[PDB]
Amino acid sequence: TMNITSKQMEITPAIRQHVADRLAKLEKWQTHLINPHIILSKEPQGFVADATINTPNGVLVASGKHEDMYTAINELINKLERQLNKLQHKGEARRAA
Amino acid sequence: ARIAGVEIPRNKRVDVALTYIYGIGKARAKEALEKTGINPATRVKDLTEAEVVRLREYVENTWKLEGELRAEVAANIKRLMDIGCYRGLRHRRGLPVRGQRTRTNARTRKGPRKTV
Amino acid sequence: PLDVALKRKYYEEVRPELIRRFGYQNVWEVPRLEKVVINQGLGEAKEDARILEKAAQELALITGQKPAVTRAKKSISNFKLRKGMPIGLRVTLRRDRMWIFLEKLLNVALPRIRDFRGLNPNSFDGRGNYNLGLREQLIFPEITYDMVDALRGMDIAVVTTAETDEEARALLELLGFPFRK
Amino acid sequence: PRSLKKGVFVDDHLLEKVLELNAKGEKRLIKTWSRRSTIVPEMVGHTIAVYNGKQHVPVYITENMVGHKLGEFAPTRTYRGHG
Amino acid sequence: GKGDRRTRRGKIWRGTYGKYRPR
Amino acid sequence: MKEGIHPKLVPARIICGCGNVIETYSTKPEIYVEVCSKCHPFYTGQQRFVDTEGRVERFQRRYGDSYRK
RNA sequence: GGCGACACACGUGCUACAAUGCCCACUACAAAGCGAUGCCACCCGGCAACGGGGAGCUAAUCGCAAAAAGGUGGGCCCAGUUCGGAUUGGGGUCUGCAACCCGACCCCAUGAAGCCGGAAUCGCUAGUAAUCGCGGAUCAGCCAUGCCGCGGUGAAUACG
RNA sequence: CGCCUCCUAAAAGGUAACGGAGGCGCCCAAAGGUCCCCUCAGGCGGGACGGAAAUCCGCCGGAGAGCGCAAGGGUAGAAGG
Ligand SMILES: [Mg+2]
Ligand SMILES: [Mg+2]
Ligand SMILES: [Mg+2]
Ligand SMILES: [Mg+2]
Ligand SMILES: [Mg+2]
Ligand SMILES: [Mg+2]
Ligand SMILES: [Mg+2]
Ligand SMILES: [Mg+2]
Ligand SMILES: [Mg+2]
Ligand SMILES: [Mg+2]
Ligand SMILES: [Mg+2]
Ligand SMILES: [Mg+2]
Ligand SMILES: [Mg+2]
Ligand SMILES: [Mg+2]
Ligand SMILES: [Mg+2]
Ligand SMILES: [Mg+2]
Ligand SMILES: [Mg+2]
Ligand SMILES: [Mg+2]
Ligand SMILES: [Mg+2]
Ligand SMILES: [Mg+2]
Ligand SMILES: [Mg+2]
Ligand SMILES: [Mg+2]
Ligand SMILES: [Mg+2]
Ligand SMILES: [Mg+2]
Ligand SMILES: [Mg+2]
Ligand SMILES: [Mg+2]
Ligand SMILES: [Mg+2]
Ligand SMILES: [Mg+2]
Ligand SMILES: [Mg+2]
Ligand SMILES: [Mg+2]
Ligand SMILES: [Mg+2]
Ligand SMILES: [Mg+2]
Ligand SMILES: [Mg+2]
Ligand SMILES: [Mg+2]
Ligand SMILES: [Mg+2]
Ligand SMILES: [Mg+2]
Ligand SMILES: [Mg+2]
Ligand SMILES: [Mg+2]
Ligand SMILES: [Mg+2]
Ligand SMILES: [Mg+2]
Ligand SMILES: [Mg+2]
Ligand SMILES: [Mg+2]
Ligand SMILES: [Mg+2]
Ligand SMILES: [Mg+2]
Ligand SMILES: [Mg+2]
Ligand SMILES: [Mg+2]
Ligand SMILES: [Mg+2]
Ligand SMILES: [Zn+2]
Repeated sequence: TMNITSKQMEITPAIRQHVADRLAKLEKWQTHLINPHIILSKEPQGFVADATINTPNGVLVASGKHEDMYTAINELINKLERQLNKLQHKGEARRAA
Repeated sequence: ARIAGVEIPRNKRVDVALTYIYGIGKARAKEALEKTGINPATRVKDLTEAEVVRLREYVENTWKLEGELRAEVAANIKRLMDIGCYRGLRHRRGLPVRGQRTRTNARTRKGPRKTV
Repeated sequence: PLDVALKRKYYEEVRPELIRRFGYQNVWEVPRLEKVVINQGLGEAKEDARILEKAAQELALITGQKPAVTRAKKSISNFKLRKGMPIGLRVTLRRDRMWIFLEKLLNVALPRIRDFRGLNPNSFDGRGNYNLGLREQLIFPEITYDMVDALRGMDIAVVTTAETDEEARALLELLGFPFRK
Repeated sequence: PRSLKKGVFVDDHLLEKVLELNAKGEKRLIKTWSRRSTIVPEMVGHTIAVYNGKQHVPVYITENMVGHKLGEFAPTRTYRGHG
Repeated sequence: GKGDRRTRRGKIWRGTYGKYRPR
Repeated sequence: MKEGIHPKLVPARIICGCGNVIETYSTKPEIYVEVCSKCHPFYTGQQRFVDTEGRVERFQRRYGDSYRK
């Protein structure tokens, strides 16, 4: 299933559940989210949310950064959505000719 | 329910068929037919009634078998679970007993996966 | 009637030891056998392959006596039980056939039972009758591994003129009934 | 297990207290950090507090538990499941 | 197969000897 | 007894493994069994087939005594 | 004492689900290495792990050492089995001051899942892939199915 | 809104209200005629799978069961099987 790693930090089951609820935005596209993996970590300037996810049509790899950790998580999602919507529709572009 | 309480398969050889008894493996298949002088290749369907009762008798009076072997194995596991030793606790939980790791695998003692 | 060993054992050995141990003043007071009732409560032949006749051919081999159908008193939803369904076999054994069946029961059948420990000593009526139940039917000498498909047991009621458990305990044991305790 | 050719191991320092109690008409609660020591019939009936790394666990010794080690009776991991 | 101690092939795998693999 | 519905009881010999022979009545004239009451271990006294063990445990072990006193 | 925990989840592997296979007995053909409280010939005891004797070798000499697949012959007969070897009971060996947590190995018995694997995904272009065994470092021992090497047998396919 | 049962209904019969409660508009080729046989529910104890209750055995048990369906009456010295 979905795995969450908190590198050199400690987090609560509540925060892990928030991440799972935010990753659920990707379920919109109705494609298989295969072993999604979120890495959470703290730089000196703020938090870093990493993610690697494979789908039937490719991989999603994105990194979000921000002072506020929930915002870094959201920036991660925004980058992941635009990658997934690309994987799902790019092949449609050259139907003609 | 011939010997020794298990209707051992015919059509197969005697050394094989004896293994279909709780307490008789390959090692005791070689043993029982050596004492009673029977060709281990002969099929159970071709045992002479003398060979049967000869093979039946030695088999039952020498080793603890089916029912009584099951009772002792249980009674040994029971008392381990009663003196409260470490091997006893692992039997009181279904967890493994011979030092194996449980972070992964251990599905024989645990059973198929219990989803959360 | 016939000359059978268990019957001869009742009259020559058992009756005197009973009179001895209890002091009966009348020959009719000493306990005796009334009947043995065997009952296969099959029930797995409800609306299922109600060709339980396979079992009827088995009890008839065991007893020498064609058993009789028992039918459902009422209907039972949870058992899938409609009133009047055939759900058992009861055969009543008296006189010579009773003696012949018990002779093989004690000598042959009971020793064949898996991991046999002896009959349940507390299974007495409270009023001088005994009841034992069996799991398989290969326990009896007339049933061989070939002819039998499924495993079916029975209930066995041993009825007795003794008025008390103690007297019926004495009669049965002296006949050869093995008791664990 | 331990070679039959060698002996039945008891730390000998724990064993001293066992026999000194048997003589005096035992007993008193024995504190030990000897999980490695075999139970021996001279110990039957006593109660010995066995260190599991954190606490000394008072364990009463009976007839049936003689071939074992003292550690088998003071488990070291507290665990009550998940959930 | 190789995981079966009670056979020669299993003893070759482990790297040991015994009744089922003599020296 | 009704007719044509009952298997006829005939004189019968049952044969156990221990040479025991039983002259009784049955619907098979000759029968073979693996065990009878003349040789079954619950019947024939405390015939403990294999394990007339005792226990044997626990102090039973006795290997050995050389630990000092 | 813990790092070896265990409702779960992923990565890497080992062994398999059998007949081009499994088992037994007999019989060949390597390379690279390691080895003076070390490697151990050969003898004896034990079914065995191993133990007691005891020769040789500062080692192109003596030893680990048998290579395995293969070859010969025999068993098995399509079955959860003579497939598979997990799990557990009982009994032993050895290292070690000490194998409870928490060692490897032997023996008896137990004989699980597994009938070729969804979405998805890895490797490999020639002595390669596949398959078979051997050695070494670490090391009292060993959880090595790992790693670094060594040879045996030996393919398929590439339009583009 | 017709029909059935009980109550109201004042111990014959009958007796009203937009009084209190329920049912019918079918069914059965046996669930009918006759002859013969049989006796319940329930409680306790005993009995493989088998349970509160399947089927078996024993003891007690006048009718509390049953009688296709409401209710009432009737009923085993049968109308019940
Ligand atoms: Mg996680
Ligand atoms: Mg955390
Ligand atoms: Mg990065
Ligand atoms: Mg958006
Ligand atoms: Mg067996
Ligand atoms: Mg381990
Ligand atoms: Mg562990
Ligand atoms: Mg008389
Ligand atoms: Mg009683
Ligand atoms: Mg009576
Ligand atoms: Mg039989
Ligand atoms: Mg195998
Ligand atoms: Mg007539
Ligand atoms: Mg430690
Ligand atoms: Mg670690
Ligand atoms: Mg989880
Ligand atoms: Mg998985
Ligand atoms: Mg591995
Ligand atoms: Mg894997
Ligand atoms: Mg592999
Ligand atoms: Mg080395
Ligand atoms: Mg199996
Ligand atoms: Mg299966
Ligand atoms: Mg097998
Ligand atoms: Mg064990
Ligand atoms: Mg250890
Ligand atoms: Mg197959
Ligand atoms: Mg394969
Ligand atoms: Mg695919
Ligand atoms: Mg290339
Ligand atoms: Mg292979
Ligand atoms: Mg190697
Ligand atoms: Mg090493
Ligand atoms: Mg009118
Ligand atoms: Mg009126
Ligand atoms: Mg009135
Ligand atoms: Mg009136
Ligand atoms: Mg009038
Ligand atoms: Mg009105
Ligand atoms: Mg109406
Ligand atoms: Mg009629
Ligand atoms: Mg009753
Ligand atoms: Mg009852
Ligand atoms: Mg029951
Ligand atoms: Mg009942
Ligand atoms: Mg009534
Ligand atoms: Mg109605
Ligand atoms: Zn006999």
